[PDB]
Amino acid sequence: TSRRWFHPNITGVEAENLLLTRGVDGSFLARPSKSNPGDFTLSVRRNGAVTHIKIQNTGDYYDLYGGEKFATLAELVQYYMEHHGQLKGDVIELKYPLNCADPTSERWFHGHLSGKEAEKLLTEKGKHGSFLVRESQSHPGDFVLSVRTGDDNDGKSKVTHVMIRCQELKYDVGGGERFDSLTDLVEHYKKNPMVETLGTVLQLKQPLNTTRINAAEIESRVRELSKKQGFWEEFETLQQQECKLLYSRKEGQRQENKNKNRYKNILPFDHTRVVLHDGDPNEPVSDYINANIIMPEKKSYIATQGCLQNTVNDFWRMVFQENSRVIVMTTKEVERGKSKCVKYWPDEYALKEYGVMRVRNVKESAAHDYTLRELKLSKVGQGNTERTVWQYHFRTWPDHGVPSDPGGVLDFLEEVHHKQESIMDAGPVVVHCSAGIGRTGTFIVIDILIDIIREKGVDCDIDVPKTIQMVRSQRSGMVQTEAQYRFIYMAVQHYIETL
Ligand SMILES: Nc1nccc(Sc2cnc(N3CCC4(CC3)Cc3ccccc3[C@H]4N)nn2)c1Cl
Repeated sequence: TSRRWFHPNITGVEAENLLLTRGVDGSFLARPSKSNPGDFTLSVRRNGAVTHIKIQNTGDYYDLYGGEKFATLAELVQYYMEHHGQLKGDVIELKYPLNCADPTSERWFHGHLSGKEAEKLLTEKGKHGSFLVRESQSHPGDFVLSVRTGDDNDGKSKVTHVMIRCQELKYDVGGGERFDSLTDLVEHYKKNPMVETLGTVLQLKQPLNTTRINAAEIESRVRELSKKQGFWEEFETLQQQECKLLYSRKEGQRQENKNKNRYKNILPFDHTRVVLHDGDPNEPVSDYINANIIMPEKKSYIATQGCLQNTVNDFWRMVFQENSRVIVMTTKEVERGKSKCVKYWPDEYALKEYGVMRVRNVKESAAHDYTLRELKLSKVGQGNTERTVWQYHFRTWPDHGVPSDPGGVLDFLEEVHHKQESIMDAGPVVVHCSAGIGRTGTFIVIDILIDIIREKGVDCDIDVPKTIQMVRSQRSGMVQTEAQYRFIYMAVQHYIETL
């Protein structure tokens, strides 16, 4: 429910002193790493001392040093808080989250925002119950809560401002309880709304949205985010909302399915996973594959992992069952000496049987950025089930970070979109990388946003963090890093500029 153990604006020394003076043995927090930008550090207190554990994310997963790989920091913390002797050669316990007081990553916090700008934003894009917290422009250290109430400009709605005083490190609205953080204050008055005289209830229903913008304003917004809502503040605000997406992944945790996962803790949500049917009645569990349906709001997607040698047959069962006609692979088979995906397709002009499924590689066409493989997929023993599956194998995604220019990705996705659109009643587009959350989520999110612009031009609303959060509700940790977050903005900006 909460993610208060993540401190966005703290240093290693500040983490140590915070755990030593305000924590106990078993207390812990997470924080960004300043020695390795883009990475993170888990700081845990033990025996009166603090240990720092490195968590690196190059774009595919959160790699805890000496631990396991996870899709989100919340799923990481959730894993070790219920599994006692996993984290370590001495064993380490995650017992008490040390809660952050910084309101930086809260959706309703907007920092240095004037009272007139707050009224303007709430006027133009706010609804009944839309609220925000801003710094007081007159009293430094104080804050203002601005809420919109009314019926959903004729005076039927209004904007009310509530002063938040900071008195001896505590916050209050002029009376009642005093809170140790703006988060506790906001949470309290969401549960117990303020009622002014004459009966108006100041309902804190939803934060003010400042990320949804018109498509033509993307270039301006990217310029604002590149130099106090920046890229980091917006991304980390979205990251805080990952704690609402801790849905069960019990099917992927079953004993019969552990070896079907490339990474044992990066698993599909039960409620969106692709369930395979008509499996072998002798195999006890034959319905599982590490893959999720991704629906926008239009095409749909299957986000999945790179095949293992023992999941190739299930991969083709999935492609056949879901009537998929296009596969997007955004990784080499080997990258930096590490195996990311086994070769699940035949050589050119060759024919292979993968279990009950038969695949012919009809022709390969090589572009600079990608290779296209025209495959015929059919069930063995049934010559009436054949259908063409077009595999688009993106080859030039860099080993480190994201592409410096999105033109290769955009031309790639444009070709994939038109191939899919030209096939009547085609199923979802299969997208995969290694773990199937990082590059895969980035490609899918860009494709979703570009499809909106392709049909609506510049006169359409797009909301990058809202789209990512909606996609993240269907597969764990879709879009992994801030570099990918920035790349999505730049690809959308580049696509608009070439309209
Ligand atoms: N469903 C859904 N829909 C839309 C968005 C989201 S996340 C999200 C992402 N970004 C934002 N803002 C608003 C809050 C700020 C970042 C910009 C603005 C600001 C200014 C100064 C200092 C810090 C901050 C951040 N606190 N809100 N929600 C989600 Cl989860």
